Parts: sequence; C-alpha cells; structure tokens
Amino acid sequence: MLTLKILVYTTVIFFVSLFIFGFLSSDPSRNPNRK
Amino acid sequence: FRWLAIHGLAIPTVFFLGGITAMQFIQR
Amino acid sequence: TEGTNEWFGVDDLRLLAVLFLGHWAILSLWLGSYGDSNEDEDFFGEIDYSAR
Amino acid sequence: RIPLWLVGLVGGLAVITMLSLFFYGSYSGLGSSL
Amino acid sequence: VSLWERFCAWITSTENRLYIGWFGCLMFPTLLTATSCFIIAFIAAPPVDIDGIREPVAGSLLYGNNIISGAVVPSSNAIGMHFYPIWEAASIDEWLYNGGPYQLIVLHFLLGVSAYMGREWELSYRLGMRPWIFVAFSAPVAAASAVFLVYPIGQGSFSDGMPLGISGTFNFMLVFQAEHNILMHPFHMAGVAGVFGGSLFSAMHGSLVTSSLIRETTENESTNYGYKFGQEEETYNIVAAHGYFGRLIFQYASFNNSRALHFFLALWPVVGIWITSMGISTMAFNLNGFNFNQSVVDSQGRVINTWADILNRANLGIEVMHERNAHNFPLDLA
Amino acid sequence: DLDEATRTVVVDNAGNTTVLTPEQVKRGKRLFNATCGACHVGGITKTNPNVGLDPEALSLATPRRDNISALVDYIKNPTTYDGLESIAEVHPSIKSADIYPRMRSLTDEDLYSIAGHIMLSPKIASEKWGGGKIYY
Amino acid sequence: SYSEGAAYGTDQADKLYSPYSVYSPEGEKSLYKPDNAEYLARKKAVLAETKNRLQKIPAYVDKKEWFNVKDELTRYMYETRGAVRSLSSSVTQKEKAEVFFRALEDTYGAATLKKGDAVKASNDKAIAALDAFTATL
Amino acid sequence: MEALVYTFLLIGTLMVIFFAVFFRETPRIL
Amino acid sequence: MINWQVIGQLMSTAVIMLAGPAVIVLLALKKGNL
Amino acid sequence: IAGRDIESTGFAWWSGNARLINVSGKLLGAHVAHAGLMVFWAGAMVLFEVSHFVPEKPTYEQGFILIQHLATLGYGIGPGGEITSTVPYFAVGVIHLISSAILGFGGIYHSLLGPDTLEESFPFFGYDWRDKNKMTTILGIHLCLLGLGSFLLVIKAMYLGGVYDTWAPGGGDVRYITTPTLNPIVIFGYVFRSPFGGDGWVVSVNNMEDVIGGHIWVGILCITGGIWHIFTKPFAWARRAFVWSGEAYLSYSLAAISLMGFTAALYSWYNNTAYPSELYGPTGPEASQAQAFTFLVRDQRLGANVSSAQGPTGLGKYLMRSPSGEIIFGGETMRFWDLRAPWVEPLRGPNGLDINKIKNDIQPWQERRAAEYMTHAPLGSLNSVGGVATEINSVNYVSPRSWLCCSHFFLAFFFLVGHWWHSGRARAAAAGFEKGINRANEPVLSMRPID
Amino acid sequence: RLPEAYVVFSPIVDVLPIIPVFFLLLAFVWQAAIGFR
Amino acid sequence: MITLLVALLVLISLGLVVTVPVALATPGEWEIAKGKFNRFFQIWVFLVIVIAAADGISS
Ligand code: CLA
Ligand code: CLA
Ligand code: CLA
Ligand code: CLA
Ligand code: CLA
Ligand code: CLA
Ligand SMILES: CC1=C(/C=C/C(C)=C/C=C/C(C)=C/C=C/C=C(C)/C=C/C=C(C)/C=C/C2=C(C)CCCC2(C)C)C(C)(C)CCC1
Ligand SMILES: CC1=C(/C=C/C(C)=C/C=C/C(C)=C/C=C/C=C(C)/C=C/C=C(C)/C=C/C2=C(C)CCCC2(C)C)C(C)(C)CCC1
Ligand code: OEX
Ligand SMILES: [Fe+2]
Repeated sequence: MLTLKILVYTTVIFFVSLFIFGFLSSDPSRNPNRK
Repeated sequence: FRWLAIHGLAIPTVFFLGGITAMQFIQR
Repeated sequence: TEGTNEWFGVDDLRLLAVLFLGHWAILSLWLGSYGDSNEDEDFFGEIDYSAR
Repeated sequence: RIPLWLVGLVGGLAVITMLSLFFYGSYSGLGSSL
Repeated sequence: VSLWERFCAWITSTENRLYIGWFGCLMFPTLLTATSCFIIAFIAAPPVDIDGIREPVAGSLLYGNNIISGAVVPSSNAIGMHFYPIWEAASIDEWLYNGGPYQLIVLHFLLGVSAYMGREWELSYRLGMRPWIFVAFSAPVAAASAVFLVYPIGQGSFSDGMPLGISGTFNFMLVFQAEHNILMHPFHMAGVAGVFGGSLFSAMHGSLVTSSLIRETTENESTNYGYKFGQEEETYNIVAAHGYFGRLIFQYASFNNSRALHFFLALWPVVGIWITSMGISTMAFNLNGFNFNQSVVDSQGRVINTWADILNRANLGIEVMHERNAHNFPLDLA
Repeated sequence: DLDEATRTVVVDNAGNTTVLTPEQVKRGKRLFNATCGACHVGGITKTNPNVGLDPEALSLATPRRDNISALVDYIKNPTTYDGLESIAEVHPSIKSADIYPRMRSLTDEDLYSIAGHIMLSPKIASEKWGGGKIYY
Repeated sequence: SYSEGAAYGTDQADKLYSPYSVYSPEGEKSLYKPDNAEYLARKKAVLAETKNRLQKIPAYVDKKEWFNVKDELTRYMYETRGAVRSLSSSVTQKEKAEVFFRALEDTYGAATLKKGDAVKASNDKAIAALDAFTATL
Repeated sequence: MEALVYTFLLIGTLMVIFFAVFFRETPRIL
Repeated sequence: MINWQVIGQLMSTAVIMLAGPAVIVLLALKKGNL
Repeated sequence: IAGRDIESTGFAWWSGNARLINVSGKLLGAHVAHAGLMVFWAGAMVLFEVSHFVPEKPTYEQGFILIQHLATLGYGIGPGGEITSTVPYFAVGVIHLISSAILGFGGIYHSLLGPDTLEESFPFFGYDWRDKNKMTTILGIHLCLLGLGSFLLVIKAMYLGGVYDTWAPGGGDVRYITTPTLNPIVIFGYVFRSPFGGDGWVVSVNNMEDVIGGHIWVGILCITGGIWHIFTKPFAWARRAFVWSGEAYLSYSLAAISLMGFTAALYSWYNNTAYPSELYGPTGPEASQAQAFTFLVRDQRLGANVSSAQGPTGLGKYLMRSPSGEIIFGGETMRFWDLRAPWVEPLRGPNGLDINKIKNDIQPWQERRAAEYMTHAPLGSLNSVGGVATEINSVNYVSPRSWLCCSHFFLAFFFLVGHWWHSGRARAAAAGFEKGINRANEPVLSMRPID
Repeated sequence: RLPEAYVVFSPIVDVLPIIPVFFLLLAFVWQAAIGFR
Repeated sequence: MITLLVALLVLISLGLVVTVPVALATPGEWEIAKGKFNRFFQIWVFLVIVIAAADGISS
C-alpha cells in the first residue's frame, strides 16, 4: 500500500540488475577451458 | 522355416486391409 | 487504480528514484572493473579472454 | 536387383494412399454424420 | 581486485555448496517467496471468493481441511485477468478475500522455475558439460506454464487456473474434461504414450543393467557395494544385456550403442510432454479435442450410439454441474 | 429404410400429406446446417430458447406452423410467436434479405427442402429434436 | 446417394455456384429480387433519419458531453454506409459520397480530441453534404 | 486439534529434507 | 455427371507426387551429383 | 562428395544442413530457397482461398485466414465487413506465386552452381561469422528494409486507398488515416504497459490512428538503427557479452522470433481493431458479452426492469458493477468487462453501460450483431464442429482466431526451445567442449573436495 | 470461386498448398537415394 | 484466349521442373547447354506478361 510498493521495486531491480550486469561481466570467458 | 512365422501375421493383415478400404465406400 | 496505462507501473513520482538508484548502484559496481577499459581493442575469436 | 530406396518409395507412397483413404471416409460414407 | 570482480568470482564459483550463478540471483529470491507464502497460505488463509459470487471457498488447514482437501484457491472471477498485487488492494483483508496469494505464488513460481532451468544450463557451462539438461527440464516448465499461465490467459481469468492443492487438481481435471474433451485430443494421447512409454523404458533399462551386473560382492553384503565411486571399470556386461533383449523380441530391435540407448530415454518422455503441454495451450483457446457425437447413423437417419456418445453423457454431467451458481446464460463461454 | 410412409409429411393447413423425394431430404440437411443450423441446431434455438423447432412448439404458435406451407410462409414473412408483429428485421428472411447475405440466393424448392428437414426430423428422431442437451 | 461426401455435382439437379458450395447462384428462379421497392424504401429511410440524428450533434457540444457525440454517429448511423454506398449508382453520385464521409470522419476525429468548433464546423459540412446526396438521387 | 497433526507431518517432512541435503554422506574417490 | 472435380484432383496430385521423385530418379540414372 | 559425408564434416545426415555453417554460397542458396517456399505457400493458399469463396456465408464462417489480412488492408472489402469483389485477391495470390518461381531459381542456382564461399570471388557479399564489422552491416542493410516496409503500411493507409477501420464513424469502412498519432508518450505508452489484464501490453491498441501512427515510429527507429549499425561497430560491453559465431546468431533470432510468435498469437485472441470482428469472427471476450447482451434484449421485451433484476447469487443478473466501479454485464461474463467493441461502445458513458441508453436506444443492428456473435463464438474442435465440447455434430465452424492462436502459439514455444538448443551448443562450441569431456583433462577432478 | 478465365484450373489449385509438405519429404527421398551418406 | 495461354503456361512449368534441376545437378549440363534453356526462361517470362495483358484488356 505505497510503502510496501516502494520496497518491492528496490528488491526487484536490485536482483534484476545483478542479473543484467552479471552476464555483461565477460560471462562467456568463465569456463573451465581457459581463464 | 520362417515362412510360417511372418505369413501368419502378414497374410491376415493384407486381408483385413482389403476390408477396411472397402468400408470407406460403404454408405447407408 | 490498477488498469491505468502508466509506465512500468510507476504511479507516484517516488518510485522513479527507486528504479534509477537500483540500476545505477550496480552499474557503478560494474564500472569499477569492466568500466574504464580500452574501448578500441578487438579480437578475431568467437569469445574474448582479455582481462578481468 | 532393385535399389532399396525405390522399394521404400513405392511402399511409402502406398501407405499414404492407404492412410489418406481412411481420412477420406471419415468425411463420407458410414460414420460421417452426413 | 575490485569489489565487483570479487563478487562475480564468488557468485559463479563451483566451489560453493550449492551453485548460485547469475540465474540464482533471480531464482532464490523468487522461489523462497513462492515457498514462504505457500506454507502460510496453505496452513492459515481465510476463504476466497473464487466464483466471484461472494461464496467464499475454504482452502486452508485452520479452516477445517486436511492435506487432500486443503488448497491455495485461485483468484476471483471478479478480478479475472487483472494484475492484483498487495499494494493495489487497499488492505490485506481485501487482498486475501479476492484470491490474493494465488497470483503472488504463481508469478514468483514461474519466474523461479524458468530461472531454475537457466541455472541448470549455467553450471553445465562452468563444469565442462555438454549443455542440454535444461532442454529436458523444458518439458515440465512447458506444462507448469500451461496450467498456471497459458490456460488462465486464453480463458481470460486466473479463476480458471489450477488450484494449488490435491483435491483442487481433480476439480481442475474434470472441469477441463467437460469443457474441452481432453481425452479425445491427440496431444493428451501423445503424452500418455509419453509417460506409459517413459515408465516402460525406465523399468526396462533399469532391469537390464541390474540383470547383467558383474560379481564383485559376496552373498552376505549388498549388491550395490560392488561399485566403488569414481572407478573406471564398467560395472555391467553390456554385451550380456544386448544378447538377452536381442532374443526377447528379436535381434534387430536392440540398441547395441549405449549412447543412442541413453538418448532414447531422454527423447520419448520429453517429446511426449512438449506435445502434451501444447495440448493444454491449444485448448486454452477453445480448440477442443475430437467430437464424434451423433456420428454413426442408420439409413433411416436415427442416431446410433457409440462409445463417444457414452463419453459425451459423462461430459454433460460435469458440464451442467461445474460452478453451479456462477452461470446465468445457456452456454459456458468461459 | 427411408420408407415413403416415413418421408410422407404434412403439407397444408388443412392436413394433406405429400412425400419428399430423396434429393429433398439430402439437400434439406445440407442447406439447414449451412443456413439455419447456426442457431437452430437440433431443434433448439440458441438465442431464444423458449421458441424452439419442436412439433409441439410449432403447433402452439398463433398461426400454426407445422405445415410445409406454413414454414415457408414463416421464412418469407416471420412474425412473432403470437403473430402480431413482424421480426423480419432480426430474423433472417426473404423479405429482409438485404441485411442477411445468407439468403440472397434461395429458390422455392430450396425452402421447400429446408422446411422438409424441419418437419421430417421429429419423425426420424422423436425426442432428440429440440429436446435440449438432456436428449443428446 | 445419402452419405456421399464428395459428390460435388452429381448429387443435386440445379447448377451450383461452385463445387465447393451448397448454394445455387444469383441467377433466375431466386426469391430475392434486388430491384424491389421495399429494399429501396428501407435504404431511403435511414438516409432521412441520419439528418435527424445529426442535428442533435450541437446540443451535446453546447453542453460538455463528449461521450454522447462520439457514439451518436455510430449508434444509429452504423447503417448509413451500407445504404449510401448502395444508393450510389451513377458516376458523379459515387464521388459525392466521400465528400460526406470525410466531412463525417472529422466530426469523430474532433470529438475524440475534444475540439468544440471543429465538431460544429464539420457538422455543417455534413448536413450540407447529405443535402447534396439526397437531392440528386 | 486435528490440523495440528497435519502441520507437524508437513514441517517434519521438511526437516529430513534439510538434513539430507546438507548433512549428506559426501561420496569420495579412493 | 461423371464427377469431373475428383477426377481432376486425383490426377493432379498423381502428376505432382510423381514429379518429385522423377527429379531424383532421372538423376540416379544419370549418375549426377546427388 | 567432399563436404557431403560424415567423414569430411562430422555431421550425420539428419543434422545435415549444419554442414552449411562454414560455406557461404550453399548457405545463401538455402535461405533464398526457404524464402521461395514462404512466398509460394502464400500465393498458392490465397488461390485456394479464392476458389472456395462463397458470397453467401460470412468471411469467417468459410474458414479462411489469408484473405482476411488483405481485407484489413482494404482490398475488395465493403462497408460492414462485406467482401465484394474477390478479383483483387486473385491478383495478390498470383504475384506471391510467380515470384516464388524466381526465388525458387535463386535457391536452385546459388546452392547447386554457386561457389561454396562468397569470400573468395565476391568481397562485398562474402563474410565470416567471427567478423563483427560485416555482421552489423548485414544487420544494418536488412534493418533499413524493415524500416521501408513499415512505411508501406503508412503510405497505403494515408495515400494509397486507405485501410479498414472497424471503428470508422458510420460503420466499418475503408478509411484514409488523415491524422495519425505521433505522440511518443502515447505510442511508447503501449510498449511500457503491464501485460496483464486491463492494460494488455501491446495487444490493446484500440484505434487505427495508433496503429498507423505507431508504424511510423517503427520506420523511424529501424532506419536510424539501420544506419547506426552500418556505420558503427559493437561497443566494449557488447563485445564481452555475446558469442560471435555462426550458430549464436541463429539462437539470438529464435529467442526474438518466439517473442513475436506469442504476441501475434495474442493479437488474434483479444484485439478487434487490427483484426476486425467482421472479418475474423468475434473474439473470446466478445462472444461472452454478446450472449449477455442478447438475453438482456430478450427479457427487456417482457417488461422486466433489467437494472433491478436481482440475480440468483445476489449479484446483478444483467447489469452489475465491476471492481473498479463501472456498470458491466453479469454472469461468468464479468471477467471480460474490458471488452471494447464497435457494437457495444455506442452504449457506453463515463460510468459504463448507460442504463438510460439501454432502456431506450438499442438499435436492431446491435441485436443482429450480438445474435450473430453468440452463435459463432470461438469454440470449436479439431474435426471442425462448433459449439461447446459436448455439442452434437451438425455445424461446421471453428473460428479463424482459434486457428491462429493455437498454431502460432504452438510454434512460438518450439522456437523458444530453438533458443535453448542452438544457444547451448553455440556457447559450448565457442568454449570447446561441445564434443564431450576430455579423458586426459577432466575439469571436475581439478576442483575442491566435493562436500 | 476463381475468375471466369480461370475456373478451368480449379482442380490443380486445390493441390497447390500441399506441395510445400512434399519438399520436406523430398529431402528424405533424396537422402535415401544417396544412401544416407 | 486466357484459358489457352495459362494452359500453355502450366505445361512449360511442367517441362522445366523435370529438366532444370536435372540440368543443374549434372556436373556439366548447365554450362554445356544453357542458351537452349535461357530461351525457355525468356519464353516463360514473356507468357506472364501476355497473360497480364490479356487479363487487363478483358476487365
Ligand atoms: C529457423 C530456425 C532454425 C534453423 C535455421 C535451424 C538450423 C539448424 N538446426 Mg535447429 N532447431 C530449431 C530451429 C532452427 N534450426 C528449432 C525451433 C528447434 C527446436 C525444435 C531446433 C532444434 C534443433 C536440434 C535438436 C538440432 C538442430 C540442428 C540444426 C542444424 C541442422 C538441421 C537439420 O539438418 O535438420 C534437418 C531436419 C530434419 C531431420 C527434420 C526434423 C524432423 C521434423 C521435426 C519433422 C517435421 C514434423 C512435421 C511434418 C512438421 C512440423 C509440424 C508443426 C509445424 C505443426 C541447423 C544449423 C541440429 C544441430 O544441432 O546441428 C548443429 C540438431 O541436432 N536444431
Ligand atoms: C528448407 C529445406 C531445405 C533446403 C533448402 C536445403 C538445402 C540444402 N541442403 Mg538440405 N536438408 C533438409 C532441408 C533442406 N535442405 C532436410 C529436411 C534434411 C534432412 C533429411 C536435409 C539434409 C541434408 C544433407 C544431409 C545435406 C543437405 C545439403 C544441402 C545443400 C546442398 C544440396 C546439394 O548440393 O545436393 C544436391 C541436391 C540435389 C541433387 C537435390 C535435387 C533436388 C532438386 C533441387 C529439387 C528441386 C525441385 C523444385 C520444385 C524445382 C524448382 C526449379 C525452379 C526452376 C522452378 C542445400 C543448400 C548438403 C550440404 O550440406 O551441402 C554441403 C548435405 O550434405 N541437406
Ligand atoms: C538475397 C538474395 C540474393 C543474394 C544475396 C544474391 C547474391 C548474389 N548472386 Mg544471386 N540470385 C538471387 C538472389 C540472391 N543473390 C535470386 C533470387 C536469383 C534468381 C533470379 C539469383 C540469380 C543469380 C544468378 C543467375 C547469378 C547470381 C549471382 C550472384 C552474386 C553476384 C550478384 C551480382 O552481380 O551483384 C550485382 C547485381 C546487381 C546490382 C543486380 C541487382 C538487380 C536486382 C533486380 C535488384 C533487386 C531489387 C530489390 C532489391 C529486390 C526487391 C524484392 C524484395 C522485396 C524481395 C551474388 C553473391 C551471380 C553469381 O554468383 O555469379 C556466378 C549469377 O550469375 N544470382
Ligand atoms: C533487429 C533489431 C536489432 C538488432 C538485432 C540489434 C542488435 C544490436 N544492437 Mg541495435 N538498434 C536497433 C535494432 C537492432 N539492433 C535499432 C532499431 C536501434 C535504434 C533505436 C538500435 C540502436 C542501438 C544502439 C544505440 C546500440 C545497439 C547495440 C546493439 C548490439 C546489441 C546490444 C543489445 O541488444 O542490448 C540490448 C539492450 C537493451 C534492450 C537495453 C539497453 C539499455 C541502454 C544501454 C541504457 C543506456 C541508455 C541509452 C543511451 C539508450 C536510451 C534508451 C533507454 C534505455 C534509456 C547488437 C549488435 C549496442 C551496440 O553495441 O552498438 C553498436 C548499442 O549501443 N543498437
Ligand atoms: C508453418 C509455417 C507458417 C505459416 C503457414 C504461417 C502463416 C501465417 N502467419 Mg506465421 N509464423 C510461423 C510459421 C508460419 N506462419 C512461425 C514459425 C513463426 C514464428 C513463431 C511465425 C510468426 C508469425 C507472426 C509474428 C505473424 C504470423 C502471421 C501469419 C499469417 C499471415 C502471414 C503474414 O503476416 O505474412 C507476413 C508477410 C511478410 C512479413 C512479408 C512482407 C510483407 C510486406 C511488408 C507487406 C507490405 C504490405 C503493403 C501494405 C502492400 C501495399 C502495396 C502498395 C504500396 C502497392 C499467416 C496465417 C501474422 C498474423 O496474422 O498473426 C496472427 C503475424 O503477425 N506469423
Ligand atoms: C506485365 C505487367 C503488368 C502487371 C504487373 C500488371 C498488374 C496488374 N494489373 Mg495490369 N495491365 C498490363 C500489364 C500488367 N498488369 C497490360 C499490358 C495492360 C494493358 C495495357 C494492363 C491493363 C490493366 C487494366 C485495365 C487493369 C489492370 C489491373 C492490374 C492490377 C490488378 C489488381 C487490382 O485490381 O488492383 C488493386 C491492387 C492490388 C490488388 C494490389 C496487388 C499487388 C499486391 C501489392 C501484391 C504484390 C506483392 C509482392 C510484389 C509479391 C511478393 C513478391 C516478392 C517475393 C518479391 C495488377 C496490379 C487493374 C488495376 O490496376 O485496377 C486497379 C485493371 O483494371 N491491368
Ligand atoms: C507450382 C506449380 C507446379 C509445380 C509443381 C511442383 C513441381 C511440385 C513439386 C512437388 C514435389 C517436389 C513432389 C515431391 C513428392 C515426393 C514424394 C511424395 C515422396 C514421398 C515418399 C515417401 C514419403 C517415402 C519416403 C521414404 C523413403 C524414400 C525411404 C526412407 C523412408 C521414407 C518412408 C521416409 C505445376 C507445374 C503443377 C503447375 C502449377 C504450379
Ligand atoms: C507498430 C505499432 C506500435 C509500435 C511499436 C513499438 C514502438 C515497438 C517498440 C518495440 C520495442 C522498443 C521493443 C523493445 C524490445 C526490447 C527487448 C525485447 C530487449 C531484449 C534484451 C535482451 C534480450 C537482453 C538480454 C541480455 C541480458 C538481459 C543480460 C546481458 C546479456 C543480454 C544482453 C543478452 C504500437 C505499440 C503503437 C501499436 C501497434 C502498432
Ligand atoms: O470460472 Mn472456473 O469454469 Ca472456465 O467454463 Mn466458464 O469459467 Mn467458470 O464456468 Mn465453466
Ligand atoms: Fe542407464
């Protein structure tokens, strides 16, 4: 009820931004082949 | 000899398919 | 008010400052390593193993 | 000697003439609700 | 050196107890909220107007239920397809009345299962595995999104969605039979063949390995202790189980290749559940199964009954009785 | 087993009975399902279930509607159930056939066979015609 | 024969419109004759009431009710375009009708944008345009 | 009084799931 | 009244269904690059 | 034979077109041959849909799906959804049939006589998958065409004939779009809505001014972004996130084409503006409201006050109130209270269904429409008998909405599976372990103890 | 139906949408004749 | 005349499809003879314009 609502958009785009900037973090290079 | 093994299953099967094609053209 | 046609469900002005400080607070973390790198260094691979 | 792919071709289209004959009589004859 | 690189090194570490990964960044917050709301809504949750007629259906344990009858009730017919979060409900009492927690659980479930699926990909990348276990898990993800998401979309309401329970499942299956005739639809037919075939080739492969085990134990200890973990010797005579099934049916019907054998175990169910979950999907938009009612007639024109006409009279019994108060007009358009 | 005694249907308001030739009963079914059967399927009426195609319900209309000559009368001029006013503007007809594109090409023998199907179907299926879903 | 499904033309005696149809063509012996006066009198009657439904337009624009002007020209006037296209027979009669439509589509295009004069201006372009239609044919 | 047994069966089932995941007998080569 | 439509359709499938393998059969006799 | 067996390539006959990854002429001839089949179907289907056309039945009862797209463009359509001519539909199906014989000849030329690689002889057309300057140019050339193809809708709806507006005042007719909507708060208003009920993300465009005004902005973006990717080169963050290989670009498309696959399958179920109910039949929501409106008219003639008619549950039998406050229809049809249709919008107000307008102004074309949309509801079966699942076999009708929402939806899941297969392989083909684990070097053995 | 100069070819047109299925089967027939190699 | 030319248009496209992929899959048949075949393309394209002409005149 507009105080809870603020709390959800924090928590969503906290973890969504960890997802988005996780695969931008040179993620194909993280393999057991090399580096 | 295996001519009794297959043709106990295939000689009926072609005979029934001779009947199932005839039942498509039967109407009332 | 549910069926209003408002962007990302942003009803009040206060919810924007939540969105901008969420993407940017992790963006600034991301730029601490992958930012300030050479934007002019290429490769003829399928996949780059440049640096951290 | 006959090439094997000719055998599977002629028998394979023979089945299609059998199957599509069965889907024909779903719309005609008995069991068609006409 | 940086704080982000020391965080990416931890979150993608296979040296954790459970691999978290980048999909776990939105698997774990989603599925723990779908869980922690499910346990509360299954145990302690007030009754819910499901039919939109203000007749609240009890579904939790504190309101006199058990494991079988208790269920998280779907949302109201009054809401229908509208998004109904907590902050758009003006109190939690108004939220729990109108079928609140069904949308909170389901939407955090389908995000967490579609992230559990991508997490199975990610660890296969970091371990050197060939990647496609997550394609086999697409088959229950297709079926979970068919009864919780796609079927409420095409029917236009989450109230037609599947109740999160055990007796609510069979309320879902029977009402789906009367309104859509799923048993005559060839995609439920292609997945009954998927799980009857799947449980066949499971118990058929699991018996032929256990039949042809090599002597490595005594008769006092267990059969299973003849396998030391991580050994490189093959633990069963695969030529023996090939010669058995090569005589049990005939010779040419037997896979001597164990790789092509262990692929056919993954093909048959998964293709059977992809096809089935697109049976619920095409029947979500009212493209029902076959209808052979009054199909056989004599030359006079009188209707001769078939087994489909007996099956129809079972469908007419459920159709005239489902949601016995919600209807006002002669045709269940919804 | 379509005997000519079973194909013999009542034709006028007085009560004369004539027989339907076997092309009338065949075109009578194809035209009825294509034209009328969208709402009058099996004798019930979807959009107004009180006024059906029952032989009981056709007889109780204020002009008696059981005859072939009475049904083709209704098609060219549909009055209501009490026959006081016309509902040609909402029922498909010949008089109001500019709005309905489905009835711009119908001859006299075509309505003679459609009305033949409405009359000869309660004689084939006694209780299924207009009995609702109870008698499916 | 009674249950023959693909009897395209051997079944019936009258010639059909196409083998993929049930209906006979629009030729002779039909019961629908489009030259009849009651079809012409039905299409003429909606053209007369259309002007009567269109003079009530400024009464809502003199008031503040924009929801009543957006649908007054669709509630009754839905049957106009079916008639005025059908009454348009000759050459110059046809290109007189799109003068009426484009004047009428700007009444609806101004009612959604809530412009008071643009409704009252384009209403007078419509009464004058149906005046051109009815007086010729 | 009746639903107290059902709750104890459910959370008691989730206990042995917890112990099976984290206190599992870890398999070792050699 | 000899049902010209069905006679037309069944020949025209059999022309087309036999014009496909005839592209391959004429190549197998010619020993071309299949 | 070299290049066309498993000894040379390593691919079996069943995964045989995977041999075309690293040849470019054979691959070009394959993409222009399948383009020759997409054209060829659409020409041959419309000729099939013309030869079975009957003017008696409506356009949706006859079970067509392609001649109703051209009627939305406005060819051969009359007022109120009445198809008149069907000579222009013949003309379109021939151009999409003759042209496939030319695209057919390119598929048989470029893949059987063309050089295997274009990079040797033709340096403009030749490429490499690992190259990143060329691939954004191929993306850039083929984006400016999608910009120009979006303006052909806009040119046709403003200048060349016009398009079919079902909301057109006076009845549904071919209407020139005079003043399209160019407001980015409105046009991108749709793209950032909720996808749930009431908002309805991009399906809920409800007039042709937002459609034709929206395809302008698509042509603006696809040309500027077409020129953007011709000139530029992928940035530092874009080179680190992707896999620059042949199969990886294919699994990028298969994810996006599945997005378009679901969305076109949800346009056809809800939208009655781009898909007029006069042509495609009534929607799922529309046939639920047409039933409640028909029995509203039926019992109003019996002198019954329908507003105060207390329903059996205690709610409104006919008129009740939505959870946002609007006057709606009652029953199971209370879920579809967002139904905005050209035959019910004459009865709206600010509040909803105006009770004064229901008591007095119900026009008989609305009664002819709600009775038509009740009996032709989109509820069918696979053997094409209509009605409910327990309907007897007399009618022959399945709505063309239910064929499009169940087939493009059907495909759009399998192309999401194509995003999963082809990107699992392409990410692992870039890393080297798509053939299996090395026996000499297993990565699990050089890790920590297991715990 | 088709225009009057084209009503003759109404059987041939009915076969035409089926023909794209026949290209899918043409691949397997071609793989059989090549010997699946 | 339209029913005669379209019937001549179909019979040529029967003659091409039987012969043109046979002319291409053979290792040399297209290079040795294409000026024979290039006439049949130019005849085939010319018929489409003649039919498009005769259709517009007749309507
Ligand atoms: C336009 C999209 C597209 C493209 C270009 C490709 C291209 C390719 N795929 Mg891929 N694929 C796609 C979509 C696509 N795929 C989708 C959507 C899926 C998910 C189903 C897959 C799943 C897939 C797998 C699992 C594999 C490939 C493989 C391949 C390669 C060889 C293909 C081959 O020889 O098959 C030849 C075709 C056949 C043998 C026919 C297959 C049998 C089909 C199912 C019968 C058709 C049924 C029915 C008659 C028609 C469908 C009805 C339905 C539409 C209603 C090639 C790179 C192979 C690969 O990995 O190579 C690297 C491989 O193993 N693909
Ligand atoms: C969309 C369908 C499609 C298309 C366009 C292609 C295209 C191609 N495939 Mg292919 N393929 C397909 C489906 C398709 N495939 C399927 C479903 C399978 C699984 C069975 C395969 C399995 C497969 C294998 C195993 C191989 C190919 C190969 C090839 C390529 C060369 C063929 C060649 O040189 O041999 C010569 C081809 C022939 C002699 C066939 C002659 C048939 C003619 C062309 C039919 C023409 C009929 C048409 C109506 C005529 C129109 C003419 C016009 C003037 C009007 C070619 C690009 C080969 C490859 O990778 O090349 C390197 C290869 O090894 N395919
Ligand atoms: C996307 C499709 C595509 C692509 C990339 C190519 C590419 C190529 N073709 Mg090819 N071709 C195609 C389709 C395609 N073709 C089709 C459909 C056919 C059948 C008509 C042919 C028939 C063909 C032959 C017979 C030959 C080639 C040749 C060539 C190569 C050189 C072409 C040249 O001289 O350029 C410069 C050419 C031009 C500037 C002329 C362009 C004229 C056209 C009409 C402009 C296109 C208009 C417009 C963009 C299309 C709009 C329609 C669209 C919406 C579908 C080149 C690699 C030649 C080759 O490889 O040499 C051995 C060769 O001999 N092609
Ligand atoms: C067929 C469609 C298509 C395809 C496949 C691509 C493919 C690509 N584009 Mg491209 N593009 C297209 C159409 C297309 N483009 C059009 C039509 C435009 C015009 C609007 C652009 C504009 C564009 C830009 C400006 C950039 C790309 C980039 C890229 C690369 C991938 C980045 C990506 O997908 O991130 C997906 C990311 C998102 C959907 C969200 C990104 C959010 C941004 C980064 C926030 C920063 C604000 C920024 C200034 C934009 C303001 C809008 C808003 C977000 C605030 C890739 C080569 C990037 C690249 O490498 O350039 C060469 C890049 O920087 N494209
Ligand atoms: C089995 C194959 C198959 C078949 C037969 C169809 C069939 C169809 N699809 Mg389709 N589809 C398929 C697979 C298939 N699909 C797959 C696998 C996908 C991916 C999941 C899709 C995704 C898809 C989408 C996204 C859509 C369709 C749509 C359609 C329908 C219309 C075709 C169309 O829009 O042409 C499209 C043709 C082109 C893009 C070519 C360019 C056309 C130009 C731009 C037109 C210019 C017009 C202009 C105004 C003319 C003016 C000329 C003047 C200036 C002189 C049709 C029923 C559409 C539909 O109706 O949705 C319900 C639609 O929106 N399909
Ligand atoms: C050979 C060249 C040629 C071509 C292409 C055409 C084409 C056409 N003529 Mg025509 N004609 C020709 C020569 C030709 N004619 C000759 C030599 C004469 C004698 C001087 C005439 C005299 C003539 C008359 C008198 C008339 C026509 C008409 C028409 C149009 C019929 C469609 C219609 O009703 O308009 C409505 C328009 C459409 C239905 C649009 C159809 C085109 C769509 C956009 C399909 C195209 C899609 C795309 C290109 C296909 C995909 C291909 C892709 C793979 C590359 C059609 C466009 C009629 C006309 O124009 O009336 C308006 C007409 O009455 N013709
Ligand atoms: C357009 C046109 C045309 C053309 C056409 C064409 C040319 C077509 C093609 C088509 C084709 C191209 C066809 C194909 C066919 C094929 C077939 C029909 C096959 C099948 C078979 C089977 C199915 C078998 C198989 C197999 C084998 C062989 C072995 C292994 C197993 C199997 C069984 C799988 C014409 C001229 C008419 C004119 C009109 C127009
Ligand atoms: C026509 C029209 C219109 C318009 C349209 C529009 C304008 C559109 C737009 C569109 C758009 C605007 C879209 C967008 C999209 C986007 C997307 C969909 C995205 C995606 C992304 C991605 C995919 C990413 C991923 C990732 C991640 C997450 C991480 C890292 C990696 C990567 C990068 C990969 C309208 C509505 C008016 C109406 C109707 C008509
Ligand atoms: O909500 Mn659950 O169930 Ca699907 O049908 Mn209509 O809606 Mn109600 O009725 Mn029946
Ligand atoms: Fe095993």
